[PDB]
Amino acid sequence: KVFGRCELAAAMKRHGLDNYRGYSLGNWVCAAKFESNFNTQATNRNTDGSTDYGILQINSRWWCNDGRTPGSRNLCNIPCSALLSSDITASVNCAKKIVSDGNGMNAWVAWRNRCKGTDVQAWIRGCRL
Repeated sequence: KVFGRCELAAAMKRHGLDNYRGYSLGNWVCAAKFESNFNTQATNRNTDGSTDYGILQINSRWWCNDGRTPGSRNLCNIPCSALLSSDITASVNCAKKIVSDGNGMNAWVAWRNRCKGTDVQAWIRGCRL
């Protein structure tokens, strides 16, 4: 599923992502845009053999199990496949965890590079919430 901007914003809000760890909804929606372009089935193979999955491009090195990442861990206790679901509950559950690891949303490079500092409110502008 490809989410519409305001559609994800709402789904995210429903799921407790609005201002979690102090990150307004705008940040989260912005993170998703560049990471995945709102597409839930997005994957990307990194140079280190791990793979990013889902709307928030969550990595297999640490956070989910895909059975082909030598020496990895399954912090969020899920198969990576769950992160590609149209229902974003697991993408959120694990993101709530990733963001609590110590460095905030900086764990999402695309966030650090393309969202951090910018008028992130623009991504929730004129949505019903």
